[PDB]
Amino acid sequence: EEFDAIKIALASPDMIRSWSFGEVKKPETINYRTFKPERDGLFCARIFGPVKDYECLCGKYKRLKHRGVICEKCGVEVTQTKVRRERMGHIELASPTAHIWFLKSPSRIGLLLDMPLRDIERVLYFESYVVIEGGMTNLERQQILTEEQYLDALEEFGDEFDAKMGAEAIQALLKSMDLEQECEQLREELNETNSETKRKKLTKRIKLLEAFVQSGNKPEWMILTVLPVLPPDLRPLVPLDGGRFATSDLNDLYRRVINRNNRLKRLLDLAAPDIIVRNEKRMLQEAVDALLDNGRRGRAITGSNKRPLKSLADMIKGKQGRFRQNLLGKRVDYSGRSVITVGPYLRLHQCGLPKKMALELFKPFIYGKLELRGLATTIKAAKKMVEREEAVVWDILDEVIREHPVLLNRAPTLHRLGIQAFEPVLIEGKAIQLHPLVCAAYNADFDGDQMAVHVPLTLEAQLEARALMMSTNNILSPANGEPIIVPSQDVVLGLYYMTRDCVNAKGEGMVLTGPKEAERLYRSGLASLHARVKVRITEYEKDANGELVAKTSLKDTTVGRAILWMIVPKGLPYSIVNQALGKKAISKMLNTCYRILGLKPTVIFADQIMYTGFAYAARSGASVGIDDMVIPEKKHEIISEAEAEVAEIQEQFQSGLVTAGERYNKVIDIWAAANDRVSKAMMDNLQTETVINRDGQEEKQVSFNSIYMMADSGARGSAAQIRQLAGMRGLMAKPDGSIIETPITANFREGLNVLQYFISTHGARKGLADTALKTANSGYLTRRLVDVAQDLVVTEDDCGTHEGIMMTPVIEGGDVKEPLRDRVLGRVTAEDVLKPGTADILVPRNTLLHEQWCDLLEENSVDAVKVRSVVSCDTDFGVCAHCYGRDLARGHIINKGEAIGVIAAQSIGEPGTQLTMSSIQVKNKGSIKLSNVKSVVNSSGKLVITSRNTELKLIDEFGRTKESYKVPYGAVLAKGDGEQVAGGETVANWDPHTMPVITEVSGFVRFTDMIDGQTITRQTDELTGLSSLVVLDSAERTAGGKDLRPALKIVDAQGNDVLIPGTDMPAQYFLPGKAIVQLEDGVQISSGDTLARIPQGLPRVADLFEARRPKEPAILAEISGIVSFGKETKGKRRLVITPVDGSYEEMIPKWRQLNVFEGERVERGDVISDGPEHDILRLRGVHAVTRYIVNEVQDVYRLQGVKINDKHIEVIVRQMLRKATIVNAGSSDFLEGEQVEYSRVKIANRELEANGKVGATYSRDLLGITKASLATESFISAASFQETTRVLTEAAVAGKRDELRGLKENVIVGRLIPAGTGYAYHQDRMRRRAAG
Amino acid sequence: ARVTVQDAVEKIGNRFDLVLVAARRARQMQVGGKDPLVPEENDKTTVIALREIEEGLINNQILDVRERQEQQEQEAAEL
Amino acid sequence: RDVHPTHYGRVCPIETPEGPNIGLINSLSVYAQTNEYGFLETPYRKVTDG
Ligand SMILES: [Mg+2]
Ligand SMILES: [Zn+2]
Ligand SMILES: [Zn+2]
Repeated sequence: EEFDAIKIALASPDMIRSWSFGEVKKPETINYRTFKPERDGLFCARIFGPVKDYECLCGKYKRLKHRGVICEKCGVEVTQTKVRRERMGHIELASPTAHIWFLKSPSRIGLLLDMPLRDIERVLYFESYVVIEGGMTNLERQQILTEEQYLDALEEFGDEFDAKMGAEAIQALLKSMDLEQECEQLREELNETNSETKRKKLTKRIKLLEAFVQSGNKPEWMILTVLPVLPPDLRPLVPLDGGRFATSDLNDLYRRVINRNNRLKRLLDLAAPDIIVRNEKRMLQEAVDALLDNGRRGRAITGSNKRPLKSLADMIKGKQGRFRQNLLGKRVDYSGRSVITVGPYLRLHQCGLPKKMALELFKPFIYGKLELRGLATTIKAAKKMVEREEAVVWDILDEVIREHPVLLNRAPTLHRLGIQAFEPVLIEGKAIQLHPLVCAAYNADFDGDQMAVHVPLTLEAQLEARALMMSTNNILSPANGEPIIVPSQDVVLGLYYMTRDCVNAKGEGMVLTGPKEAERLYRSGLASLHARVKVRITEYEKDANGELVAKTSLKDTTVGRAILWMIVPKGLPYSIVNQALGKKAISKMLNTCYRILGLKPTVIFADQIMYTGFAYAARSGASVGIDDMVIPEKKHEIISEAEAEVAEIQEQFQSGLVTAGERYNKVIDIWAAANDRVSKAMMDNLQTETVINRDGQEEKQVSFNSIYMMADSGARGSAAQIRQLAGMRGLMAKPDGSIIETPITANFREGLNVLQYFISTHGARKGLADTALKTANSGYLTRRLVDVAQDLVVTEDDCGTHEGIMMTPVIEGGDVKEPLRDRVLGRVTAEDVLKPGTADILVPRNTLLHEQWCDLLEENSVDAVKVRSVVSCDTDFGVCAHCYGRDLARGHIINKGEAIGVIAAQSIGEPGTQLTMSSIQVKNKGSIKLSNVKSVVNSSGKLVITSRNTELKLIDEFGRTKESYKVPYGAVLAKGDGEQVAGGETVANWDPHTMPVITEVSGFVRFTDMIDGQTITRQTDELTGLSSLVVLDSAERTAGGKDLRPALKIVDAQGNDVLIPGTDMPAQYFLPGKAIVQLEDGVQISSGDTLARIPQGLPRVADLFEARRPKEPAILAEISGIVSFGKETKGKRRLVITPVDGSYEEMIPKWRQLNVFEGERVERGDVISDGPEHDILRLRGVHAVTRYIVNEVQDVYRLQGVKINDKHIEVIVRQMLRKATIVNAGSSDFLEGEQVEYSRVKIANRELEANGKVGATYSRDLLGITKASLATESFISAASFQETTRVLTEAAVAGKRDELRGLKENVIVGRLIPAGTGYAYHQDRMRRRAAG
Repeated sequence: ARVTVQDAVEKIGNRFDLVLVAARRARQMQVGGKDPLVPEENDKTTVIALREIEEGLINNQILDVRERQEQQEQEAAEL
Repeated sequence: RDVHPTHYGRVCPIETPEGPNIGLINSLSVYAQTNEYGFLETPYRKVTDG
C-alpha cells in the first residue's frame, strides 16, 4: 500500500504492451438494440473486465460452477468486477506517428538535433524529403531535399545515399546517432570559443545529450508506435433516465484512430499509389493530435455541437481539468448552508444551529446511540425512528451534540480567521445563529450572506476544533498587536452615551459609598447616566509578585463611569474608564487588560461588554431625523460672495488676459475655497450651540446633536461624512476623471438639481465599476503569493549563525513615522547591544523583545539596534524560532512545528481588497547632522556643497531624529552643519529648474576649447551684453566639433590650470547643452557661484513583488575610479572608466541628463543617469536590498490605512532569493545558477578541508516570483496550478522524481500535511528512513 | 474545559502535542473504555482528557509508563 | 461601461445590474421612442422667441 516516492520517464513501447490487457481493434461499443458490451470492442469484456456478479454473457460458466474458466465461446471470464477503472487497453499502429507535446512546443526533439522546426515541417507534413544518411561523403546529414532535387540525387548516384520522407525518416535519425562522440566533442570546443549565444546552445545540449545518458531514457520512444486506451469508466456511455444516451468525449476521439488506422492496413494491402499513401499517414497524426491537443497544431476540430472539443490533455489543462479544481479543492459530505443572524445572548464559544438541519446532518451519529439505548433494534429500524417524532430523538440529538464543536465557513476566505469552530446551541428556527462580535473577523454584515457548516467526525480534528480553532483560542490577529474583537457598532455606542460628563443630570455633588448602590439611586429617578458625582471605590493592584495588593480611594467621577467598575477584574486603574470611551480607547482597554492579567479574563470580559452595550442603549435610544441635521444661515452669502467673482475672471477672460490654465485653476479654487470654510460654517454653529443653564448664566459643553456623538463613538464615519449632508458635498467629475469647474450648492437636506443628479452617477457608477474589478486583481495576487511560501515550516531552535538586519525608525519625510520600539517589539536581538552609558549589554546575544523590555528602549534615548531576520537564519528547509521572535497570532514565543509563510501569504493578500479606495524649513530645535559631505565656504559665508550624497536631517538634542530631507547637489545654505539652529529659520534655497555647475575652485575664466561654428553658437545678450560662449544641445550643433569635448578652462594669469585644493587633476568644465555661461572673458569667478545654470497602488504592489525592472532604470556606478567619456553617438554614448588600480564602456541614452562630468571622480553606489532605481543586489550587500523593498510596500499600507508587520514581507524576500550564479568550477558545472543552500553544501564538503580550493564562488540570484514556482525541484507542486503541458514535458525528458516534501504534495495524495499536528508524525517517518 | 485549553498548554508546552497526547489518551477510553481519573461531570471523552491534563496527570511519558508496566505484566502472562 | 453626455434623456443612469454585467445592460427612459433608422430620439419643447 504505502509508497515512499514516485518516478516519471518516457514510456517504451515494450512498457505499453506490458501495461495493457488486449488490443482494441474495432470501434463498436454497444449494439443498436441489445445494450451490450461488444466482443473485440471498446467496452470489451475480453480486454477490460466483467460487469455483473460472476455472470458471463451467453450463459455457460455461471454461479461459481467454474471458478477460473473463460467462456471461450464469447471470450468472457467469471471473475470479480470493478476493474473497469484500473484496466487499460492498447493498440498497435502500422505507421509510427509523433507526440505533440514533444513536437509543437524548444521542440525538444528538433532541439536535440539543432534542426529547425521549419526543417521538420517539410518532413512531418509530407512536403519535401530529407536525407537519412548519405552513404557517400559527398553530401552531409540533415539536408532537406525537394522531390525534384531528390531525383537528381537519384539519377546521379542511386545507391550511395539513403533518404526517406516519413516519420520513420525521423525514427531512423534517433536509432542511428551516438552521443558519447557528440557530448565529448561539445566538451572539446566549449573551451575553444565560449562566446555566450553560441555557448548557451553548448550549455543546453550537454544537458540534453547527457540527460539521456545517465538517466536511461532513449529518444526512440519520443515518437509513438503504440498507444494506451483509457479504461471505460473514464470514457463511459451512459443513458439518461429517458432512454437517451450521453457519452464522454473520448469515445469519439478514440474512434477516429481505429477507423483511420484500419483503412491504412487495408489500403496497404491493395497498394495504393504513392501519392495517396502519403495522405493516409497524414491523417493519423492529424487524428492522434486530436486526442492530445485539439486546437494546437492547425485549424480547430469541432463536431455537431459547433464548438471545440475537450481533449485528453484538456482533462488536465486549465482549471477545467483535475489539478486546479478536483484535487486540491473538492466536493465534500457532512455539510450544508444557511443564512446568518445575530445573537445577543450567545457567549463567544457558543453558536446557534437549527434542529432540522442537525438532525438531518448528524444522522450517522444517532444510529449508533440508539442501539446503545436499544429502543431501535436494527439499522433499518433506527431509520424508521426518525420520522416518528420520538422525544428520545431530541434527547440523543443534544447528547450527541454536547461537546462536539462545528466549523463555519464563508466565501471569500481572505485570511486565517474566515473559518472558526464554535460549539452548537439548538434553537427552534431555520437560520444559523451567530455571535455578533465575530463580524470583525469576516468583514461581513447581515444582508443574507450565507455561511457553510462542517463537522469534524474523527476524534482528532474534534480536538483541533477545541484546541486550535475554538473561537477563544485566537483573539489576536496576525496583522498587529490589537485584537479583532474591537466592538463594532452599538457596544461602542452604548458606552459613549453612558460615560459622559455633562452637568445636566440631577444628583450631582453628593457623595456615594459604592458602585453597587448607584443602582439604588439611578434607577429610582434620583440619578442620571451622566451626573458628575464623588464616589469612594476600592481598586486593586499587583505591586506584589502576582499577588493582589489592596487600596481604597475616592474619585470625583460620574455615575455611569462607576457602573463599569462592576465587571473589571481588579487590575486596571479607575483612570482607564475615566473618558468618553471611543473605539480608540476600548480596544486598548482590552489590550491593556490582557497585557496585565493574561488571556482568559479577556474572553470573559468581552462577553460582559457585549451584554451591557445593548442594555444601556435600550435605556438610551438613538433617534435620527431631518431636524437633527441643521444648515446654518451662512450658506446664502458665502456662495454669493464668490458668485460675484466667477464673473470677474470670466470678464478678465473677455478682456483676453488670463489663459486657459490660469483661469481654470482659479475657478476651481474659489468655488472650493469656500467649501473648505463650510466645515468652519458648521463647527461653531453646531458644536457648542447648546444652552443649558446650571448654577450660573450658561454653559459651553459637548453637543446635544446626536450625530457628533456617533462619530466620536466610531460607528459610521467621522467629520468628513457630514460634509456631504450639512454643507455642499465637495466637487464632482467625469468617468474620464477631470475635475469640475462648477461644484454643487445643494445637498441631501434641501435638494439637488436634475443635472447635479445626472453628473452624480459619473462619480458613482465608475466608483462601483472600479472596485467590482478590484476584487479580481487581489484573488489573483493572493494565489501566487501562497505558492512561493509552500515550503516554509520551522525546523530548529537556533542556527546560531552571523548577525543580520538593523532596527531603526522610518522617520524621514516629516515627523515621527514608525516608533522603533514597535519594530523592535516581537523579535529577538541579533548583536550584543547596550545602553547609551557604555557597555550595559542587555542581551546575552539574543533577547525576546516583549513590551516591558520595549519600555526600556523607549526609556533610554538610544535608537539603533540589530535584530535577526530570516536572511541571517540559515537552517535548511525552514526558519528558526530564535529568528522569528513572537508568533503575532498566539502572542507568545513561537514554537516548533508551525507554518510561517502561508500566514503571511494570508496576511499580505487580505487588505489588497481594502486598499485602493522651494526651500526646506526646520520644525523644532535640537541637534544638527549632515555628514558624508564635501562642501565649501561660499562668497556668502555659509555651507555650500559640491557633492551628491549630502542632505539635511533635523534631530533633537538627545539623538533621536525628528526630520530629514533631501538637499540637491549644490544647495545654498544659511547656517552650518554641527551648529545650533533655532526653530523657524530658513536654511536652504535653490532654483528648482537649475542644477548648478558652481565653481568650487577660484580662478580666471577664458574662452577655451570652443570656437564658434564647431561645438557652440554665439548667442550674445542683446539687452545686457553679458554672455559667454553659449553651448548648444545634443543634435543642433556641428558634427565637426561633436567629437571634441568643450571645456571652459579655469586659468590664472600665467597660463596654468587652477587645480582643485588637494589634487593635481585639471579643473575645466566639460559643459553639455542648454547651460549658458553668464560672465564674459577675463572675469574672475569666485568659489561658489554659477558659471552656467542648467534650467529645465495595487498594480504598484505588482511591481514590488513580481520582481520587475522599470522601463526607466536609473543606472548606478559599476566600478569606481577616474572616468572619461567615449564614443560619439553610434546608437548611444559610451563611458570610459579607468579605476584607481582596477580594470568597460557601455551604452548611455544621452538624450536625458547625465550626472557625472567628463573628468569627475565617482564612487560605486552613485547614479550616472537620473530616474528611479537587481543592480543593488549585484554590487551592494544583502540587507540594503531587503531595505528598500520593505520600506516601500509597507509604506503603501500606511498611505491607504493598513498596518502589517514588516516581517511578513521579509518572509517573502527570503523566498525571493533562492539561487546563485557560479563563477568557477572544479567540482561541478561552471556558470549555471543553482540553489544557494546547495551552494553552501559543496563549500562545506570540498572547499572545506577535504581540499584547499576546488570549489566555485557565487553571488545571489533573483527570479520573477511568478516563475520561481515554475523553477523548482518538485514538479507536481509546479504542475498543479500553471502551464501543465510545459512542466510535464521537461519533467519527463530528464527522468525526475519527487520526495512529496511540499505541503501541496501531501494534500493531493491524501497523506498527512508536514506541519502542525502532522509535523510531530512526519519526523518519525523521517527517522525511519535513516534507521531502516 | 468548555471555554479554555490554554492552561492545558502551560502544562505540556505545545498546542499541537495537546491534539496528540489527548487523542492517545482518549483512544484508550473511546473504544478501549478504561477508567477515567477525574470524575465525569457529564462530559464527553475529550473533556475529561483535558481536565486530566491541567493537574499534570497525563503526559507523553505517563502515557508510556502506564503501558510499559502494562506491556510486560501482560507479557509475563502469555507463557 | 460608463456614462457620457449623450446618455441624457435616452438611457437611464440608475437601472443597471451590478456585477459582471453592470455597464452592458441599460433601460430607456419613460418618454423616448425610436427612429426609422434606429437611433434614439427623446422629446424636447422649443422656445420660439421667448
Ligand atoms: Mg453584505
Ligand atoms: Zn457468453
Ligand atoms: Zn537563525
